Amino acid sequence: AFRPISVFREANEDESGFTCCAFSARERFLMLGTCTGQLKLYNVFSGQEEASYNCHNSAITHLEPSRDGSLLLTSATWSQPLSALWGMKSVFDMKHSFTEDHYVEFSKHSQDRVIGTKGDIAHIYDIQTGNKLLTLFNPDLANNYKRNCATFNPTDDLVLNDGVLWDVRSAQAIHKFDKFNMNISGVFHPNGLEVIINTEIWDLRTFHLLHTVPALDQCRVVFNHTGTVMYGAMLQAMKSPFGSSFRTFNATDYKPIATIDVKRNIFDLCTDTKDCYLAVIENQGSMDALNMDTVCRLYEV
Ligand SMILES: NC(=O)C[C@H](NC(=O)c1c[nH]c(/C=C/C(=O)N2CCCCC2)c1-c1ccc(Cl)cc1F)c1ccc(F)c(Cl)c1
Repeated sequence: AFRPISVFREANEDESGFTCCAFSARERFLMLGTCTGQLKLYNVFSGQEEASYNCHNSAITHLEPSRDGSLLLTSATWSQPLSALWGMKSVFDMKHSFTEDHYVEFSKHSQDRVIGTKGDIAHIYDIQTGNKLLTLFNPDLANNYKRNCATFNPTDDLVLNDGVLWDVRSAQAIHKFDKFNMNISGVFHPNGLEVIINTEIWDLRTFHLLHTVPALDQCRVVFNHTGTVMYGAMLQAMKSPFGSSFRTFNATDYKPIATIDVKRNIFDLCTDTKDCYLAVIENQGSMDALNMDTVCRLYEV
């Protein structure tokens, strides 16, 4: 069971505007983005605010801390710039911005690059210089996914963009995965062997279809750090990205574990580095509430 541990809202706000979250390198502290563009650090057990930083002029949609704790990526809705990289050393400071990309991720093995997405286009940037190294787009192989997000594989050699597998070194598209849906572009399994594109699981060696998993339709997915569990939540067609439910799956065989309906719209979820806890941002009140008034709920896995 997910055992509820704590709940909290954004402090000194009439309406709570938490939108996204990620655990910090510090045990007990969660980073939360807000609908007015702030980044907050909270004690996840006591629900107390520790620090606040001004990041964007619009809602933070997504964020991602580097493992070493030194760097943070943020993305926003209708700001310019849409994404940015922040230093979390002495002074919280913007290192680089990514004017055109509405979503960004770090490289996975060595976190020296950022991959950004604009529509069906991937951009790869050097963290040090901020320089754009590669643009990845092939008009001949595009799938035109509506909710595309470009991503590196575990060893940083490959990129999946718009259902197309790219070799990063040669900057060549090596395979296009056929389109089976309008929206979801897919991710790499942390095992480095499989690609998960909506309901289709592809073998990365053969490009053969390994499994079909209907429950993953229209889902964003995230794995726990140890790569044993996969969380999925179905996108909706300051509105929540997701519905009221998320599902877990065994990462080794894609078998369903649990379906969790929180009966409230979900904005985000994340696990801690040790995969003990799950933090979920949920809107209070009722399904599809108009009022933006989110809480963070912490569960023990
Ligand atoms: N942090 C993570 O990576 C976890 C991940 N979060 C997001 O994917 C996410 C989390 N948030 C968003 C946007 C938020 C957004 O667009 N808005 C609209 C304006 C008001 C704020 C929310 C997204 C998101 C939506 C679409 C796209 Cl294609 C890209 C995305 F990143 C997740 C994985 C599995 C899950 F079960 C859950 Cl509940 C969450």
